[PDB]
Amino acid sequence: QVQLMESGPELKKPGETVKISCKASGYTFTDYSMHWVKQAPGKGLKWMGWINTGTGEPTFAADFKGRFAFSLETSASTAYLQINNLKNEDTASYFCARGVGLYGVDYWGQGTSVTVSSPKTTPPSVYPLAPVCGDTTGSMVTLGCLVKGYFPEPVTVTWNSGSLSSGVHTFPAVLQSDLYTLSSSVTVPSSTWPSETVTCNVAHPASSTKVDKKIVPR
Amino acid sequence: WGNGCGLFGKGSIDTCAKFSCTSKAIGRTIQPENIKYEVGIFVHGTTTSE
Repeated sequence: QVQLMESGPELKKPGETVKISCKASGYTFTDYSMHWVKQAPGKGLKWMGWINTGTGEPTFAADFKGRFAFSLETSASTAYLQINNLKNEDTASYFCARGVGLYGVDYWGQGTSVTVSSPKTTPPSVYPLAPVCGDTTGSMVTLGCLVKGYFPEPVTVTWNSGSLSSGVHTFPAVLQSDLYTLSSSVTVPSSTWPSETVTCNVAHPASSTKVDKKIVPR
Repeated sequence: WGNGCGLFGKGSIDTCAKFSCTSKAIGRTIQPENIKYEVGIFVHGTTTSE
Protein backbone atom coordinates (compact mmCIF):
# COMPACT_ATOMS: atom_id res chain seq x y z
CA GLN A 1 0.00 0.00 0.00
CA VAL A 2 2.62 2.53 -1.03
CA GLN A 3 0.99 5.93 -0.70
CA LEU A 4 2.43 9.39 -1.19
CA MET A 5 0.63 11.74 1.18
CA GLU A 6 1.35 15.42 0.60
CA SER A 7 0.30 18.59 2.29
CA GLY A 8 -3.07 20.10 1.53
CA PRO A 9 -3.83 22.67 -1.14
CA GLU A 10 -2.62 25.99 0.20
CA LEU A 11 -3.72 29.53 -0.66
CA LYS A 12 -0.73 31.86 -0.88
CA LYS A 13 0.26 35.36 -1.95
CA PRO A 14 3.09 36.47 -4.26
CA GLY A 15 6.42 37.13 -2.61
CA GLU A 16 5.72 34.44 -0.01
CA THR A 17 7.27 31.00 0.40
CA VAL A 18 5.56 27.62 0.48
CA LYS A 19 6.91 24.21 1.43
CA ILE A 20 4.67 21.35 0.33
CA SER A 21 5.08 18.37 2.60
CA CYS A 22 4.94 14.93 1.04
CA LYS A 23 5.05 12.02 3.45
CA ALA A 24 5.85 8.68 1.85
CA SER A 25 4.37 5.45 3.17
CA GLY A 26 4.10 1.76 2.44
CA TYR A 27 7.72 1.24 1.44
CA THR A 28 11.32 1.53 2.58
CA PHE A 29 11.77 5.21 1.89
CA THR A 30 15.48 5.31 1.01
CA ASP A 31 15.15 2.83 -1.84
CA TYR A 32 13.40 4.87 -4.54
CA SER A 33 13.76 8.26 -6.03
CA MET A 34 11.39 11.05 -5.08
CA HIS A 35 10.11 13.16 -7.94
CA TRP A 36 8.11 16.33 -8.24
CA VAL A 37 5.83 17.10 -11.17
CA LYS A 38 4.10 20.44 -11.59
CA GLN A 39 0.67 20.11 -13.11
CA ALA A 40 -0.35 23.65 -13.93
CA PRO A 41 -4.06 24.26 -13.25
CA GLY A 42 -4.82 24.00 -16.96
CA LYS A 43 -1.59 22.45 -18.23
CA GLY A 44 -0.36 18.89 -18.33
CA LEU A 45 2.29 17.34 -16.16
CA LYS A 46 5.46 19.44 -16.01
CA TRP A 47 8.12 17.53 -14.11
CA MET A 48 9.66 19.67 -11.37
CA GLY A 49 12.61 17.38 -10.63
CA TRP A 50 13.73 14.88 -8.03
CA ILE A 51 15.71 14.69 -4.80
CA ASN A 52 17.84 11.73 -3.80
CA THR A 53 15.99 9.75 -1.19
CA GLY A 54 19.06 8.22 0.41
CA THR A 55 21.45 11.15 -0.02
CA GLY A 56 18.84 13.91 0.18
CA GLU A 57 20.37 15.58 -2.88
CA PRO A 58 17.84 17.52 -4.98
CA THR A 59 18.01 18.15 -8.71
CA PHE A 60 15.60 20.40 -10.59
CA ALA A 61 14.44 20.89 -14.14
CA ALA A 62 15.86 23.96 -15.85
CA ASP A 63 12.59 25.85 -15.33
CA PHE A 64 12.42 24.63 -11.72
CA LYS A 65 16.09 25.30 -10.92
CA GLY A 66 16.73 27.97 -8.31
CA ARG A 67 13.28 28.93 -7.01
CA PHE A 68 12.49 25.54 -5.51
CA ALA A 69 13.73 23.43 -2.62
CA PHE A 70 13.45 19.66 -2.61
CA SER A 71 14.01 18.62 0.98
CA LEU A 72 13.57 15.31 2.75
CA GLU A 73 13.11 14.21 6.32
CA THR A 74 14.55 10.70 6.40
CA SER A 75 12.92 9.07 9.42
CA ALA A 76 9.25 9.97 8.86
CA SER A 77 9.83 9.64 5.10
CA THR A 78 8.55 13.11 4.28
CA ALA A 79 9.53 14.57 0.94
CA TYR A 80 9.17 18.31 0.50
CA LEU A 81 8.55 20.58 -2.43
CA GLN A 82 9.38 24.06 -1.20
CA ILE A 83 8.65 26.99 -3.49
CA ASN A 84 10.30 30.28 -2.56
CA ASN A 85 9.42 33.81 -3.62
CA LEU A 86 5.89 32.75 -4.41
CA LYS A 87 4.47 33.80 -7.77
CA ASN A 88 1.10 33.39 -9.45
CA GLU A 89 2.65 30.64 -11.61
CA ASP A 90 3.27 28.81 -8.32
CA THR A 91 -0.49 28.20 -8.28
CA ALA A 92 -0.96 24.59 -9.45
CA SER A 93 -1.55 21.04 -8.27
CA TYR A 94 1.86 19.67 -7.30
CA PHE A 95 2.75 16.01 -7.09
CA CYS A 96 5.51 14.18 -5.31
CA ALA A 97 6.19 11.01 -7.24
CA ARG A 98 7.97 7.96 -5.91
CA GLY A 99 10.56 7.03 -8.47
CA VAL A 100 10.61 3.67 -10.08
CA GLY A 101 13.12 5.78 -11.95
CA LEU A 102 13.90 4.70 -15.49
CA TYR A 103 10.59 2.87 -15.12
CA GLY A 104 9.04 6.25 -14.39
CA VAL A 105 7.26 7.22 -11.22
CA ASP A 106 4.91 4.60 -9.81
CA TYR A 107 2.87 6.45 -7.20
CA TRP A 108 1.78 10.00 -6.57
CA GLY A 109 1.13 12.53 -3.88
CA GLN A 110 -2.60 12.92 -3.42
CA GLY A 111 -1.95 16.39 -4.88
CA THR A 112 -1.38 19.82 -3.43
CA SER A 113 -2.71 22.77 -5.32
CA VAL A 114 -0.85 25.81 -4.08
CA THR A 115 -2.69 29.00 -4.93
CA VAL A 116 -0.45 32.06 -5.03
CA SER A 117 -2.15 35.42 -5.44
CA SER A 118 -2.87 38.63 -3.55
CA PRO A 119 -6.62 38.73 -2.87
CA LYS A 120 -8.40 38.66 0.46
CA THR A 121 -11.42 36.49 1.25
CA THR A 122 -14.56 38.11 -0.18
CA PRO A 123 -18.19 36.90 -0.09
CA PRO A 124 -20.15 36.15 -3.26
CA SER A 125 -22.54 38.59 -4.83
CA VAL A 126 -25.33 36.20 -5.71
CA TYR A 127 -28.12 37.06 -8.12
CA PRO A 128 -31.30 35.01 -8.49
CA LEU A 129 -31.47 35.07 -12.25
CA ALA A 130 -34.91 35.56 -13.46
CA PRO A 131 -35.57 34.19 -16.94
CA VAL A 132 -37.38 36.20 -19.59
CA CYS A 133 -39.66 35.14 -22.44
CA GLY A 134 -36.63 34.08 -24.48
CA ASP A 135 -35.36 31.97 -21.58
CA THR A 136 -38.32 29.55 -21.51
CA THR A 137 -37.45 26.39 -23.43
CA GLY A 138 -40.34 23.96 -23.80
CA SER A 139 -41.81 22.95 -20.46
CA MET A 140 -38.58 24.02 -18.79
CA VAL A 141 -38.01 27.58 -17.70
CA THR A 142 -34.26 27.65 -17.21
CA LEU A 143 -33.34 29.52 -14.05
CA GLY A 144 -29.95 30.71 -12.95
CA CYS A 145 -27.75 31.75 -10.08
CA LEU A 146 -25.20 34.45 -10.76
CA VAL A 147 -22.53 34.23 -8.08
CA LYS A 148 -20.28 37.26 -8.40
CA GLY A 149 -17.02 38.53 -6.99
CA TYR A 150 -16.02 36.18 -4.19
CA PHE A 151 -12.65 35.00 -2.99
CA PRO A 152 -11.71 32.32 -2.47
CA GLU A 153 -13.36 29.28 -4.01
CA PRO A 154 -15.51 27.52 -3.38
CA VAL A 155 -18.99 28.71 -2.97
CA THR A 156 -21.40 25.82 -2.51
CA VAL A 157 -24.30 26.63 -4.82
CA THR A 158 -27.32 24.39 -4.40
CA TRP A 159 -30.92 24.81 -5.51
CA ASN A 160 -33.61 24.88 -2.84
CA SER A 161 -30.94 23.45 -0.52
CA GLY A 162 -29.90 21.03 -3.26
CA SER A 163 -33.33 19.47 -3.74
CA LEU A 164 -32.78 20.51 -7.36
CA SER A 165 -29.74 18.96 -8.90
CA SER A 166 -31.86 17.76 -11.81
CA GLY A 167 -31.85 20.63 -14.29
CA VAL A 168 -28.89 22.08 -12.43
CA HIS A 169 -25.71 22.89 -14.30
CA THR A 170 -23.52 24.82 -11.87
CA PHE A 171 -20.98 26.33 -14.04
CA PRO A 172 -17.31 26.58 -13.09
CA ALA A 173 -16.29 29.46 -10.88
CA VAL A 174 -13.86 31.68 -12.77
CA LEU A 175 -11.70 34.66 -11.85
CA GLN A 176 -12.85 38.28 -11.80
CA SER A 177 -10.50 40.81 -10.17
CA ASP A 178 -9.09 37.86 -8.18
CA LEU A 179 -12.71 37.19 -7.19
CA TYR A 180 -14.91 34.42 -8.46
CA THR A 181 -18.11 34.00 -10.44
CA LEU A 182 -19.81 30.68 -10.87
CA SER A 183 -23.16 30.81 -12.60
CA SER A 184 -25.45 27.92 -11.73
CA SER A 185 -28.26 27.00 -14.11
CA VAL A 186 -31.16 25.00 -12.79
CA THR A 187 -33.50 23.96 -15.58
CA VAL A 188 -37.01 23.68 -14.16
CA PRO A 189 -40.35 23.23 -15.92
CA SER A 190 -42.53 26.33 -16.22
CA SER A 191 -45.03 24.34 -14.16
CA THR A 192 -42.55 24.41 -11.25
CA TRP A 193 -41.52 28.05 -11.69
CA PRO A 194 -42.51 30.50 -10.58
CA SER A 195 -45.14 28.23 -9.04
CA GLU A 196 -42.62 26.45 -6.79
CA THR A 197 -39.76 28.27 -5.13
CA VAL A 198 -36.51 27.72 -7.00
CA THR A 199 -33.80 29.26 -4.85
CA CYS A 200 -30.09 28.96 -5.52
CA ASN A 201 -28.32 28.51 -2.20
CA VAL A 202 -24.74 29.75 -2.24
CA ALA A 203 -22.55 28.69 0.68
CA HIS A 204 -19.06 30.20 0.85
CA PRO A 205 -17.18 28.59 3.75
CA ALA A 206 -14.11 30.79 3.23
CA SER A 207 -16.13 34.00 3.66
CA SER A 208 -18.59 32.07 5.88
CA THR A 209 -21.47 33.40 3.77
CA LYS A 210 -24.35 31.09 2.85
CA VAL A 211 -26.38 33.06 0.32
CA ASP A 212 -29.88 31.96 -0.67
CA LYS A 213 -31.33 33.73 -3.72
CA LYS A 214 -34.85 32.87 -4.87
CA ILE A 215 -35.56 33.47 -8.55
CA VAL A 216 -38.85 35.33 -9.02
CA PRO A 217 -40.01 36.55 -12.45
CA ARG A 218 -39.05 39.96 -13.81
CA TRP B 1 26.90 21.56 3.74
CA GLY B 2 27.08 25.29 4.34
CA ASN B 3 26.60 26.00 0.64
CA GLY B 4 23.66 24.45 -1.15
CA CYS B 5 24.78 20.83 -1.07
CA GLY B 6 24.41 17.77 1.15
CA LEU B 7 27.90 16.57 0.24
CA PHE B 8 31.36 17.99 0.84
CA GLY B 9 34.31 18.84 -1.33
CA LYS B 10 33.04 19.16 -4.90
CA GLY B 11 30.45 20.83 -7.09
CA SER B 12 29.60 22.04 -10.56
CA ILE B 13 29.02 25.45 -12.14
CA ASP B 14 28.31 26.61 -15.68
CA THR B 15 29.39 30.26 -15.93
CA CYS B 16 27.72 32.04 -18.84
CA ALA B 17 28.64 35.69 -19.26
CA LYS B 18 27.09 37.31 -22.31
CA PHE B 19 29.89 38.53 -24.50
CA SER B 20 29.76 41.88 -26.24
CA CYS B 21 32.44 44.02 -27.84
CA THR B 22 33.38 47.35 -26.37
CA SER B 23 35.64 48.29 -29.27
CA LYS B 24 36.39 46.45 -32.52
CA ALA B 25 38.91 47.10 -35.29
CA ILE B 26 39.26 46.04 -38.90
CA GLY B 27 41.88 45.10 -41.43
CA ARG B 28 41.27 45.49 -45.14
CA THR B 29 42.80 44.17 -48.34
CA ILE B 30 43.84 46.01 -51.48
CA GLN B 31 42.89 44.92 -54.97
CA PRO B 32 45.85 45.65 -57.28
CA GLU B 33 43.43 47.07 -59.82
CA ASN B 34 42.21 49.68 -57.34
CA ILE B 35 45.87 50.64 -56.92
CA LYS B 36 46.78 53.88 -58.64
CA TYR B 37 50.09 55.63 -59.04
CA GLU B 38 50.11 59.42 -59.09
CA VAL B 39 53.31 60.43 -60.83
CA GLY B 40 54.11 64.12 -60.93
CA ILE B 41 56.32 64.51 -63.98
CA PHE B 42 57.97 67.81 -64.84
CA VAL B 43 60.67 69.25 -67.07
CA HIS B 44 62.81 72.29 -66.30
CA GLY B 45 62.39 75.14 -68.72
CA THR B 46 62.09 78.82 -68.07
CA THR B 47 60.58 78.99 -64.59
CA THR B 48 60.12 81.32 -61.64
CA SER B 49 59.85 80.75 -57.90
CA GLU B 50 56.08 80.25 -58.10
